[PDB]
Amino acid sequence: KVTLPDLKWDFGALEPYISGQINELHYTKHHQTYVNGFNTAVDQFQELSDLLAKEPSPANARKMIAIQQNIKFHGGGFTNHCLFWENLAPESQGGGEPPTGALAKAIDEQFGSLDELIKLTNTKLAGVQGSGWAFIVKNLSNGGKLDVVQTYNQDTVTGPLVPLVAIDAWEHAYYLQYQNKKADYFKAIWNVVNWKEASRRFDAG
Amino acid sequence: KVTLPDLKWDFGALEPYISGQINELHYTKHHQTYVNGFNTAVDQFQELSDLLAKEPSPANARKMIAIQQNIKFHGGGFTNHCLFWENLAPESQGGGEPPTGALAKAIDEQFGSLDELIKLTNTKLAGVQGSGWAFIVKNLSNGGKLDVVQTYNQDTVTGPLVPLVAIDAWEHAYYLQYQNKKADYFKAIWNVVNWKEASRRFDAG
Amino acid sequence: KVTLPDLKWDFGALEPYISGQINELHYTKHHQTYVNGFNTAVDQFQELSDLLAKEPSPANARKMIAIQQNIKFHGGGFTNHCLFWENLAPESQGGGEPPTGALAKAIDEQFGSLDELIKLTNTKLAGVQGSGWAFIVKNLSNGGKLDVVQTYNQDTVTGPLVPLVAIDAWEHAYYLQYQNKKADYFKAIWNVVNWKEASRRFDAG
Amino acid sequence: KVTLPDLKWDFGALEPYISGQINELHYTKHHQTYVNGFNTAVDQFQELSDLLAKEPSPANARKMIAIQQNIKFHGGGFTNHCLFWENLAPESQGGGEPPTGALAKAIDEQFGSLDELIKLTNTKLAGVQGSGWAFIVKNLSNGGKLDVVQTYNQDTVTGPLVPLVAIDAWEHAYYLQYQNKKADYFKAIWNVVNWKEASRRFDAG
Ligand SMILES: [Fe+3]
Ligand SMILES: [Fe+3]
Ligand SMILES: [Fe+3]
Ligand SMILES: [Fe+3]
Repeated sequence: KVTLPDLKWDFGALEPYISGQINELHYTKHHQTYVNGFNTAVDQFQELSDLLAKEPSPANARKMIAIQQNIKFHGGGFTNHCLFWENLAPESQGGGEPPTGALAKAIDEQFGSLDELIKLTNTKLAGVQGSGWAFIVKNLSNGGKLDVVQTYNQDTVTGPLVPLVAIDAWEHAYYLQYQNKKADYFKAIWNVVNWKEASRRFDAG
Repeated sequence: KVTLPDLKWDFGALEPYISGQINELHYTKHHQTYVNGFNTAVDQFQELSDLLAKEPSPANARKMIAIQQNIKFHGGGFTNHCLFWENLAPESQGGGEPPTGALAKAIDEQFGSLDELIKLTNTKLAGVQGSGWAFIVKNLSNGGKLDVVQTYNQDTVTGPLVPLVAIDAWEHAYYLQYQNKKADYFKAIWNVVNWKEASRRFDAG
Repeated sequence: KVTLPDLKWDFGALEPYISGQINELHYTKHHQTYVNGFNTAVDQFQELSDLLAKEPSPANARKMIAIQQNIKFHGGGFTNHCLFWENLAPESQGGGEPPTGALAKAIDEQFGSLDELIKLTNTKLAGVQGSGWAFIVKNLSNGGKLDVVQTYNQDTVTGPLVPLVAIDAWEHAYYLQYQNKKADYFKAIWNVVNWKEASRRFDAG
Repeated sequence: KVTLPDLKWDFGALEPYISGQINELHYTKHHQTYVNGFNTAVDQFQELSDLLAKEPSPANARKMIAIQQNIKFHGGGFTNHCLFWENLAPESQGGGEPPTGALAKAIDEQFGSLDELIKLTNTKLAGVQGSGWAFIVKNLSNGGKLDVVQTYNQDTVTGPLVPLVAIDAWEHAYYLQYQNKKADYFKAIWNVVNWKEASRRFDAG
C-alpha cells in the first residue's frame, strides 16, 4: 500500500545544513518504519472490522481501540515526513529563497517579515519538550490566517489547518550533526526550506 | 453494526443508589450516542481504507488520522458502558455481595480487605480531574496482579489489563441525583456493584 | 489567598438560557472547590520549595512534580470560571448584544459575520470529547488574529492567546437543565454572552 | 539550588554497551539543561507566588499555570536522569549482576525469571512512540507488586509507584552509537544495569 516517496535531491544535497548521513537514516530507516507500521496498522484494522461485522462485541471493540493508536502514530509519521522532504530543497533548486505570491503577502501583513515568522517558528521548535514538529499553517476556518503550531510525537495537523512548512524536531532529525545543539539546527534549516512549495500549499489550501 | 446491550434490571432497579432518571438517560441517550458514533466512525474508516488502496497519498493518510480519534472515543464509550451495566446489579440479584473465588483471595492478599480496595478505588475516582473512569483490573503481564487505574474521557483499558469492575466518573453518571457531591456517588455505588461478574471476569482473563 | 469573585447578576438572571439552579451550584460549589484547591496547591508548593532549598534531592523534586498537576487543574478551574462569569450578562445588562469596535471589525473580516463565528464555536464545543472549554481568542503572535480553540478539563489559554469569550462545556454547566442535549445549551448561551466584555478584552490584549 | 549528581564511573565505563561519547553529552549537556530549567522554573514560581499573595487575580493565576509545565518537564528531567545514572554501573562494579533479596523473589514469583521481566521491559521501551522512559516499579498501593510502566517526555512515576529501574528511551540516549537501532540499545543496556541499587530501592520503598 503506502510507499516511501522519491526525493528531489540526493541525500547530501542539503549540506552543510543537514548531513547526508542524517538524510540517509531519516529516509531509509525512520520513514520506512512508519510506512511499514501504517501498512500493518490499516491491515489489522481491516481484519478487526470484518470480525466486528460478524460479532459486534465490546471485546471486539476493545481490540480496534487498541490498534487506532498505531494508525495515528505511523500514519502521522508517514505523512509528516512526506511533507518534510517536499518542503526541503537544495539552494541550487531554490531552497532558502523567500516565498512568493499570496503567502508572501500574508506573512508580511501578519508577522511583519519572513525573519519574524522564522523566529516565531524557532521558538516553537525549541519549545517542543520531547519529540515532535512545528508546522507553519493556513487556518481555513478563521479567514485563511497563518499561524505556527507545535505537535508532539507524530501527531499532525488535520482538517482546517493546512500545513505549509513542516519542521521535524525529533532528535533523529539533527543529533548526528548537532548533538544537543538543537537551536543550531533550527537556525540552519531555513537555508534549505522550499518556500516555493509552501506558497503552492497556501494557494491549493 | 454495534447495538445497545439489554439490561438485566429495569432503570430504577439500582435505587436509592443510582436513580432511574439517570439510568434512563445514561443508556438511551449517552450509550446510544456512542453506539452511533462508533458505527459511523468504522464506516468512514472503511471508506477511507478503500480510497487509500487506490491512492496511498499523504493527503489520504491525513483523513484517516483524523477519524481514528472518533474510533477511539466512541469505541471506548461503547465498550465502557457495556462493561459498566454488566458490573451493576440490584441487591435482589446479588448486587453489593462480595466477590468469590480466586478474585476474593487476590483482593485479601493484595489489599487486606474488600473495603481497602473500595477505598483505593474511591480515591482514584475522586482524583479524575475531568471526565473519566476508574477500573479495577487484573494485569496479565505481572503475574495476574490486581490494580486500580484511572482513564480520562472514554479511554479504556486494553491488552494485558483486564477490566474487572468499571466505574463511570463522568458527571452525567451522577449529577441529576448527587449534583457536585461526587464522593457520595462513589460511596453509594458499591451497594450495587456486581462482584459475581467481576469474579467471572477475573477467571476468564 | 484567591477567593470567589462577585457576580454582576443574581443566580437566576440568565434564565431561561441557564437556570438559577445551575448557576448556584456552579459558583458556590464548583468554583469554590477550584478556589480551595488552588490555594491548597500553591501552599504545598511553597512548603516543598523550602524543603528543596535545604535539600535539593531527586526525592524532593518528585514531590514537587506531583503537586504541579493540582496547581494546573485548580488554577485553571479558578481562572476559567472567573473568565466565564465576566463574559456572561443578563439581556437587561446587554447580554446577547453584538460586539463593538475593533473586535466587531475583526469578526466580520475573518468569519464574515457574528453568526458564522458562533457556529464555529458551537462546532468546537460539541467536539469536546470529555470535559472542557471553548475559547474565542486573540492571537498576539500572528498579528492579533481571532481564532477559536478547545481545551480539555481545566486546561486554559495562556501566553500569546488572549481569551475573549470562554464557554464551559463541562456537563455540570448544563446537565440539570438540558441533560444530554448539550447542543441546545451551546445554542442558548449566546443570548447572554457579554460581548462588551469580549470587546474590552480584545482591546486590552 | 539543584545540581548535577556525581558519577560512580567515568564516562566510558559502560562500554561497549553505552559509549563514552553518549554519556558525556547526556550528563554534561542534557542533564545540565534540566538542572538549569528546573532551577529557573522554581524561581519564577516563587516570584509569581509573591505576586499572587498581593494580587490574587485570574491574570496572575494564568501566569502560574503557564510555568507549571516547565516545573514538570525540567523537574522530571532532573529526577529521571538522577535515577538513571544511579541504576547503571560498570561490570567491574556489579553492573549486570542479578538482583538479590526480596526484589529477586518478587521477580521470580511475578514474572518467572529476570529474563522475562527484561523482555517485558524491552517491549515497553520499544513501544514508546516518541521520547520517554520505561520504569520497573514497586506499587505500594496493591501490596507492593512489581510492574513496568512507560512515561513520555520527562514525565515520571510519583506517589505510590516507586521507581526501581529507570531506562531512558529518548533518542539522545542511544543515537550516536546505535542510530535507528533502538532495539539493540534496549538489549545491550541490561549488561550494565545496577540491580543492587534496584534491590535497595525495592527495600527502601
Ligand atoms: Fe523524523
Ligand atoms: Fe457514562
Ligand atoms: Fe464549570
Ligand atoms: Fe536522557
